[PDB]
Amino acid sequence: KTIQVDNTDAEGRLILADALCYAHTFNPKVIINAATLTGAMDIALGSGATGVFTNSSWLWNKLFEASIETGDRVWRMPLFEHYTRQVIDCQLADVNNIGKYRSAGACTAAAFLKEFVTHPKWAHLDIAGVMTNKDEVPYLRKGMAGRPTRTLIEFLFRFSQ
Amino acid sequence: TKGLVLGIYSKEKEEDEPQFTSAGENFNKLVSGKLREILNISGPPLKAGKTRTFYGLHEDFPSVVVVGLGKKTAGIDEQENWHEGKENIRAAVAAGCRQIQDLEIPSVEVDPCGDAQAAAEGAVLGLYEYDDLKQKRKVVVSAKLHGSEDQEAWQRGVLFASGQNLARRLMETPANEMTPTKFAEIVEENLKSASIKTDVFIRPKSWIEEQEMGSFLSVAKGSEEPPVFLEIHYKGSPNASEPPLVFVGKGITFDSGGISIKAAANMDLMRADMGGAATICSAIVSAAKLDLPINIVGLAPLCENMPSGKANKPGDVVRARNGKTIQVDNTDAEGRLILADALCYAHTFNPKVIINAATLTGAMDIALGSGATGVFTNSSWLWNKLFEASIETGDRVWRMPLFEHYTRQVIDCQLADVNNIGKYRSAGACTAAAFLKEFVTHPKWAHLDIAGVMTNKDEVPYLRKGMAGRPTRTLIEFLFRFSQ
Amino acid sequence: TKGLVLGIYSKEKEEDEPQFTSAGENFNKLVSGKLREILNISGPPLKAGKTRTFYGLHEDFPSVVVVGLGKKTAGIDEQENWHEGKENIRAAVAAGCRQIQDLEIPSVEVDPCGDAQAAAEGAVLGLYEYDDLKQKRKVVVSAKLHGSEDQEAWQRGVLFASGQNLARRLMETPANEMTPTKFAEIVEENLKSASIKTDVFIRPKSWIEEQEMGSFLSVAKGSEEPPVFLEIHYKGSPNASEPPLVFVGKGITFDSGGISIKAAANMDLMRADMGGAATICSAIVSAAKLDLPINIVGLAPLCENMPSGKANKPGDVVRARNGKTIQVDNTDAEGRLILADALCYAHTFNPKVIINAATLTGAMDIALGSGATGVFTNSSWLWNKLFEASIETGDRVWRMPLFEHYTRQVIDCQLADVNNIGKYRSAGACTAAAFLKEFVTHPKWAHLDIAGVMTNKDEVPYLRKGMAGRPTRTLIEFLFRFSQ
Ligand SMILES: CC(C)C[C@H](N)P(=O)(O)O
Ligand SMILES: CC(C)C[C@H](N)P(=O)(O)O
Ligand SMILES: CC(C)C[C@H](N)P(=O)(O)O
Ligand SMILES: [Zn+2]
Ligand SMILES: [Zn+2]
Ligand SMILES: [Zn+2]
Ligand SMILES: [Zn+2]
Ligand SMILES: [Zn+2]
Ligand SMILES: [Zn+2]
Ligand SMILES: [Zn+2]
Ligand SMILES: [Zn+2]
Repeated sequence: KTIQVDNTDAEGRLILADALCYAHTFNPKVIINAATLTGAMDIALGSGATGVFTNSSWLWNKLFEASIETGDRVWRMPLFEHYTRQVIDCQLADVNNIGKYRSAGACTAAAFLKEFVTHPKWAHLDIAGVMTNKDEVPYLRKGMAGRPTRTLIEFLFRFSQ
Repeated sequence: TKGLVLGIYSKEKEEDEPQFTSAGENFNKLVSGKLREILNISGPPLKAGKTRTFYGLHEDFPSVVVVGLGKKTAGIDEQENWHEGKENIRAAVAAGCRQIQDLEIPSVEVDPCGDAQAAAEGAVLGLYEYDDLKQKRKVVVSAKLHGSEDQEAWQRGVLFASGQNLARRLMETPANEMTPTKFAEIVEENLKSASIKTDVFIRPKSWIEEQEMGSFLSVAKGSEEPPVFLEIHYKGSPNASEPPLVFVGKGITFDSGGISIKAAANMDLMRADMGGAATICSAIVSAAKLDLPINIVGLAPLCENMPSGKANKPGDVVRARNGKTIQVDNTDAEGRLILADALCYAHTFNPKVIINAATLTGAMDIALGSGATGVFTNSSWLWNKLFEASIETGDRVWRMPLFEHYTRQVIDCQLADVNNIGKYRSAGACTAAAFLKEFVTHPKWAHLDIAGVMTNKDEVPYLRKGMAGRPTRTLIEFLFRFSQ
Repeated sequence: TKGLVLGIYSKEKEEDEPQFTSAGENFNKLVSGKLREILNISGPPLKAGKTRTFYGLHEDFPSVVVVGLGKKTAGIDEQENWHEGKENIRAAVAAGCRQIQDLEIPSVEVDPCGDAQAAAEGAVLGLYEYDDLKQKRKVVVSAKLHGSEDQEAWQRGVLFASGQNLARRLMETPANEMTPTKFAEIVEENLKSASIKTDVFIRPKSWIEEQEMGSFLSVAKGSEEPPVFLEIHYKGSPNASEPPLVFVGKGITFDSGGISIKAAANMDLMRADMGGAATICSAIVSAAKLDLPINIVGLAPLCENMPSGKANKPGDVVRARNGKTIQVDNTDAEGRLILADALCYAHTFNPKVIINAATLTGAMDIALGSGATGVFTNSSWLWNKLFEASIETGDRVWRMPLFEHYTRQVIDCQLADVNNIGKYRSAGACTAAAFLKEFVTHPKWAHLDIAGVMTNKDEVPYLRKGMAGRPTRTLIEFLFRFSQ
């Protein structure tokens, strides 16, 4: 697939396109990616929760249940064709790396990633809003947060049982 | 002359050719196979939402527009959270009616396409245009059901669509015409027309003052346009004492930002900052037309937000109806100021549910755009009812978080009990919702931030470019199901 | 499937019905009047630029698209400075061809509409689309003249339009593919395919250094992409010694602004900052194809403008080929820097005229937008020839002033002979032209600032959204007339 690089700063989705493609070669049970992808996600939910875009409600529920236990929360965001339409509308190539509008930046970014995924159980975690901590999470000093590492570990533990 | 809109589905694997609807096949037979013949000659098959026009097939229908309906059995799409078949019908019929109008034909008969309500919604929503102030206008088209079998369903669709179009008219009209007073008067005439079991109170400034609505008053004083507090009642329950459902809508007729003035680019769209009031009032009008067996109260504080020698000043502290003080750090975060007072007043009715709608934050647009209305609620039962209703209407809703995490950022206030803007710039829609919550104690409250669905370019196929009137039908559907 | 495009004029006061073209009435006669009957049944008359489709009228043409041509006797419009009849034809034919393509029909015959060249231009320019890098593409349409009477005129239109389309291709192609070297190679192959009486020299950086083109070199050094100086010769005159006409074009394959970096919004359009080179080179290729009896030389300095550890720094002083020093106050005013050296080199050919084209200033866009190319010239004779040619092609030009008033603002310089930006923002296109003039001593020089006509949205009806390739046809027409 060809990609029109209209904005060089929308680079995360460019490197993820190739990694997601390579992920399919392992014939995996699930594919879960995490990225400090968009400033839009921060404007959307801030540090309250990691945004999760997934084509599997079963997968959403497992991540959600794990977050309840860890306290490092997740919140579902939409994967709609409405957003896909705005990234495949492209002057020169198959897909554009930025949407035709500023609205729903995190959603159009997720739609871009989806054009590189055919797996039935895929989840994209936009962690841009939980990159840092000031005083929101009481038990983390000011600085980089490392979220939602514990939620991923809990998900893996439960899955293995 | 009269035009005709007919549907055809996408061909199924086992089928030899794409199948017309019952009405399409009947017409084909009426014209001795000429419709099928000409469609075949015209080339490639018609896909969902596409159209093709054939002339002179029958003396009574000089122009026949065939529209693609997609897969006949398309039902609820688990990935899109909507009934796909209904959405396909709405889009296809709208496209077909637009073609007939471009041909300057004044009357059109429409194929029910297996779902007359959806067909009517596509026709009535699709043809709508606010052109009262223009000298050059498109031909006025009168759309009617082709056949008579599904008339009740067709009429229901016309009703739902008309409710949304009233919201669109109110939102689109320029603010120098659509003042707080004018808005109230239009809602009044429509509600009384809908049912005699109604009461309308166009409350003046003196009443607003007696009610101690200091937060709402602070926003209104900057402008010379008189503010009003619109209160409407629909007494549909058999039991007069049955607790009502209360709806609240943000009614800023024009938002310039006040002293914390807005940038010039596209500020004209702020004439629709009263969209919250438009959608809830229109939903109530429609509920009354439907004669729903429930009691409902609508509340809409209305005023302009303008800069002047007596306008709100950053840092000013105002007192809400409940006695809680608010530090107005930014005069352009005025929606939450007027809603604080309306939400307090909503509790006096001892309601079953409280639902408010508002074009509250630009942050909501950045978050979800026009894909869905953001819903903040302390009740998962309420969320599910709104969600289920949205699947039927196609006018989607998506849940947003109501966490103390966000409350902490608005109660951290230098001078007062609560600050009208958060301590940080992140999660603007969430902190705005947290602010509203500080004025709510009810167990079943939902806040709808409709800022991202205020307008349509071409995302929703069946709405022309302009104010959208979303999500009026979802509110009407919620009310209908609630009453059953 | 085979399609047919036919034209119809607007009805005159004393006519009973609007008149078809000769081809339209011939087809109507062939089908015993069925074309007129169905057009009448379909409703309102077709106005200029509008279309309507009729199916199954004849076995050889399952799809017939009728297009409105406007007033039949529409000639030169003194208010618009163009031949209106030709513009109406280009628009109508393009619209008709787009409909044929939407129907996925691979071949179409086109009514010459009283002016085969204009008809061909509308079809070829209208159907063009740069889609080499996409998996999903529209059906390739093969447009040909309907009938056998106006073959030469039709092919002339195909040739003129093809020249413009080559320019559009070069402009639209992403900069990572369309490098200085690639541009030079593509122009080389097209010119050689056009005529054997051609010579091409893709001059390397070593030659640029020998030529002491310090101003051009200063812009190129910031990027890793090698720069080249394209020099092309078309030897069309019967007399080998006849002085040539010289064309010069700005070839910035990508303009990031350099150290004086551009803002992000829409910076992708800067892949077309080599439009001046594209248009002048394409005009020469077309002149060669037509075998015009004249000698022509084309010059195009090509390079990228990028930021790096070795790029031009604001305040740096560079020396042009003619010995003049230039103070580079803004690295993003790079077009005038590369043109200074190319214009100097142009004088070595003892030319009859010197014409340069460049996407030079945003100021030109603020001035005239896409309405017309701005022309600065020291020769009224030259202005008039360009103006007259534009009336015929419809791709308009508009004169801009070459006054000492502007020169004064660029020679007022702290460190050098001339500053690359004016002392004020006012008249940006005029001060830019004044800068170029300091490198020209020729009596017949014209500078075309094409920045405003770089792209098309919907302004020129017969060009789809994208890079425009303007004013290629106006340059070709100028050359044709000059040769006669
Ligand atoms: C603020 C931050 C999360 C932005 C991303 N790094 P982007 O520039 O790739 O969108
Ligand atoms: C863009 C729009 C939704 C902004 C709100 N009217 P505010 O200025 O009150 O946040
Ligand atoms: C908008 C465009 C025409 C600007 C020129 N490339 P400049 O940056 O060289 O002025
Ligand atoms: Zn980035
Ligand atoms: Zn990044
Ligand atoms: Zn309005
Ligand atoms: Zn505001
Ligand atoms: Zn507002
Ligand atoms: Zn290019
Ligand atoms: Zn530049
Ligand atoms: Zn440039």
